[PDB]
Amino acid sequence: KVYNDGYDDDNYDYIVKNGEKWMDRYEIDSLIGKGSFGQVVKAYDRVEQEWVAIKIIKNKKAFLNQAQIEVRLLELMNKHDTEMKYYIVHLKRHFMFRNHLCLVFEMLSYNLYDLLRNTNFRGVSLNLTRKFAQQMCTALLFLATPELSIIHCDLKPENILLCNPKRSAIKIVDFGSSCQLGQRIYQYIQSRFYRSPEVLLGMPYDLAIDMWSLGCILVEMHTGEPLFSGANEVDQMNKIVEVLGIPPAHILDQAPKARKFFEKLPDGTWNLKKEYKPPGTRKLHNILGVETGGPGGRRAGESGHTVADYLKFKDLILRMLDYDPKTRIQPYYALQHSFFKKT
Ligand SMILES: CN(C)c1nccc(-c2cnn3ncccc23)n1
Repeated sequence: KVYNDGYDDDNYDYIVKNGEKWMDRYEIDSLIGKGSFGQVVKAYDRVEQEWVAIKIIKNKKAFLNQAQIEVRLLELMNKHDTEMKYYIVHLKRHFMFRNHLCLVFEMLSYNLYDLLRNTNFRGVSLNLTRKFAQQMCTALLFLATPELSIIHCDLKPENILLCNPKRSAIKIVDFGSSCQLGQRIYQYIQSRFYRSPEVLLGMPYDLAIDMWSLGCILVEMHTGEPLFSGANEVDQMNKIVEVLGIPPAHILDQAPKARKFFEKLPDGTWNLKKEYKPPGTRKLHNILGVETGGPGGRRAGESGHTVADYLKFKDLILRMLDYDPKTRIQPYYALQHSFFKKT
């Protein structure tokens, strides 16, 4: 059985060969990442005399077209940040090779899920969480500039990569599921643990969905575990409610999917449909360990983890987890918050 004249496997992927030369330019070294889209290889660019990462898209029309959207968004973004100061991965060029679209990037290190694994799922320090938070908010401020207006739509630890294994600098990757404010098309978006209430409820959405995901990500980076680990959409909404209470009535009264999760009382108030902790009783104050030595008590007696530090982090996270997307904190104001260092 032969796929793509022998070049592909039965998964639509290119069969990588160590040392292969492409186009009198690139020498392929080895596989360094993989996912639903295809593969990422380390390769030497002999023209520019540098190592690069090549994202080799599957040879299949749905995967090709997803990547063509990504290329257009990257070309728009990189063009408005030629100094590469806004924390988005740099697309150098693209080409078609043996029926695969190939995207050439600067080469990065480990992703933030890999980093959590390296902590044995116990979390990184509050100081490193703060560095990651400040860079992510800067990236979201850039995506919100009007000529872009880009919603990433799939933020999670595995889509944030370190630049270098010994340093805190990061870049955001994977714009294949992204869209622009003026061209919103998708009803079903965001990976479940990081999915915003407005999406769960079938309501209109905007760039605020990415700020919701960021709040969830930052808690998990410090505790080691996902904040809201639902098995399905009903479980996901119930896990959100355990921490944050019943959503406001002004929201539920306008939500097409309200009755998937809630019921309206004669009061006019809303409650859950019929095992969970009562609404709002799983306090973020206790998940973080504000007054009890951090997650698991493991930060007791460590510098950089005072009660005061934890109260500032809690305040910022609760603003990122506002149920109302009109009042949820926006990137400009997140960057001004006293959790961040002045200079
Ligand atoms: C080391 N690696 C893995 C790497 N290095 C540079 C860039 C990328 C990269 C660019 N887009 N995507 N999308 C999805 C997953 C990875 C990437 N990966």
